[PDB]
Amino acid sequence: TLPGTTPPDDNHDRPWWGLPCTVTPCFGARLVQEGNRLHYLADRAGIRGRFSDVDAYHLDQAFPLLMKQLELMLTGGELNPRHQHTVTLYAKGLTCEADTLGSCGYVYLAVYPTPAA
Repeated sequence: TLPGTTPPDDNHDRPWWGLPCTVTPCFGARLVQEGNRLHYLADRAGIRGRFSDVDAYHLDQAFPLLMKQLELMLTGGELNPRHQHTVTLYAKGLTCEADTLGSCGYVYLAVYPTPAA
C-alpha cells in the first residue's frame, strides 16, 4: 500500500482481542457470550509480555473462577450485553477488568498482576 492514500496504522488482521489494557504483562480475551454462558477462544486472546512463574500459576487458578463469576454476573445483570460498563474482579493476586462494551454477544477481558507494592 501507499502511505498517502493509506496512512500507516496497526495491522487489523492481528488485533488486540481483549479489553484495552495499559499494564504489562497482561492477558486479554474476547469471550463469546451466548445467554449466561461464556466461552474462551484461545485464538481470540493474547498476552503482552511474560507472566512470571508465580503469576502464570495464579492465572491458571484464577481463570476458571473469573469465568464462573462473569457468568453469574450475566445471569444477575451486573454485566449487561447491551450496556457498556466495566466491572473489576480480583483473584489470586490478579486484577480482572471485564466489559461487554454493549457488544451484544462478547465480553472483553484484561487480566494483569495487581500492583500491590
